[PDB]
Amino acid sequence: MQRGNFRNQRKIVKCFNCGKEGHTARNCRAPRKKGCWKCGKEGHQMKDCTERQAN
Ligand SMILES: [Zn+2]
Ligand SMILES: [Zn+2]
Repeated sequence: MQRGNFRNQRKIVKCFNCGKEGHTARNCRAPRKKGCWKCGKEGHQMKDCTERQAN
């Protein structure tokens, strides 16, 4: 109990994805990066997203 975490005045918060203040990328609503725009899955660009295999 009372593990603690953060506690300081004049906190500085700035997102790494969109660059705006008051939040972090975990809390952000900007489009998800580092993943395909055509299927939504991680680890590739959508030109490597060739026809999908059966099951
Ligand atoms: Zn953001
Ligand atoms: Zn894809």
